[PDB]
Amino acid sequence: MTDIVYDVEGFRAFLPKETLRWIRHRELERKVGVVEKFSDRVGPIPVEIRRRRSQYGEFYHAGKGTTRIQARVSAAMECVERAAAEPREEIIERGPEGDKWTPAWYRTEPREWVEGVDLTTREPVYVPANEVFHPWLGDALPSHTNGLSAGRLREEAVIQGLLEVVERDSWSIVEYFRIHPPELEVHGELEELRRSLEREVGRVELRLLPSRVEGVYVVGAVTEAERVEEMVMGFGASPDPEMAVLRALLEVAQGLSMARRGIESPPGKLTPERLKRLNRHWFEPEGTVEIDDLDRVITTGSLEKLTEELVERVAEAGLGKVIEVDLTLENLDVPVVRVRVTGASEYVIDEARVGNMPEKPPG
Ligand SMILES: Nc1ncnc2c1ncn2[C@@H]1O[C@H](COP(=O)(O)OP(=O)(O)O)[C@@H](O)[C@H]1O
Ligand SMILES: [Mg+2]
Repeated sequence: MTDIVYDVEGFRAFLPKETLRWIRHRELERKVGVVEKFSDRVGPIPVEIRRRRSQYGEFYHAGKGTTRIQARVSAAMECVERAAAEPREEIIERGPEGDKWTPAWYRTEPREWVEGVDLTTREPVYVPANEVFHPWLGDALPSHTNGLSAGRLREEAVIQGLLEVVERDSWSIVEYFRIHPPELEVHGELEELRRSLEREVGRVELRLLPSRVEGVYVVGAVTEAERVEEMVMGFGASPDPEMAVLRALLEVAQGLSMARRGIESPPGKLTPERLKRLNRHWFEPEGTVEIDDLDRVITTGSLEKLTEELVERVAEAGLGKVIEVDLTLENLDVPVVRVRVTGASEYVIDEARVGNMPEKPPG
């Protein structure tokens, strides 16, 4: 029974100030190849940028938070998870004995595997290296970082990774069927943050996405701006709808920081009004939802219980198996995991990663 002592940007067993002190003492950023740091503030939101070097090249990573401390923790741990996700021959198996997850798109049996755990059955299951590591170049589809998370504890990382998978499943459903999600109406501090971020662009719009996992809410934020590169999207998923809203808004601020520095992530220049027209489903909401009307199904006591309850709800969702792969580096004693949900949609990452899709949009 590990208490959640912090639940602003995510569910944490330590205060961000403690974690930052710990990151600094352990020299994690240096050890993970951080060579440059930048501090931004987008309206009221601190954003942190890291330039990182590895054998794979030079990369920009970002962190953010409601406080400068959390943004600096977020940026550091982002760098750590990416270093952990780099291919590691140590944990690759080639002639594995046991259960295997073989995704639909494999025309031939994959050769490299990593041992994971089925979080429903607690049985071992082998996962292809291309579904664990990044970058991995051998296979039919590109590798990616959906479900990759670091934490102070493995439970922190599991919760974060699983919520991310649900988040992208919801977003993938909206894009695949071109669903027009309802506008989400907020009050108090969240409304003030939205207004404050809106002062940076033209408009900041909130949406409640259809979630396929009960007890988990997914929120999208979309911007309208006079500059097209400043029309970004942010997403959040949490059992706490307030956290989901916060996460989406923080992602927008992060997006704006990146665009203003000309940093990108995956032909001629679009106009703001045409971008709107191509994305009518986002800009023409179907209905309205009040945040206070949303039930708190999963209330947050201990980290262990929260993990268990989240896993249960995803296992019930008709989205296949919930698999965890340990990516903790031996030298850096930092818990990192890759969470894969075998039939969750990753359409927004790759058109071929459809997952379990119904014939009709979920009404
Ligand atoms: N307070 C914290 N303690 C430990 N790890 C954290 C903390 N905040 C963020 N992280 C980790 O840092 C990385 C980036 O986090 P963040 O930017 O908050 O959200 P996201 O996971 O949506 O990118 C993730 O691996 C996350 O789990
Ligand atoms: Mg991550």
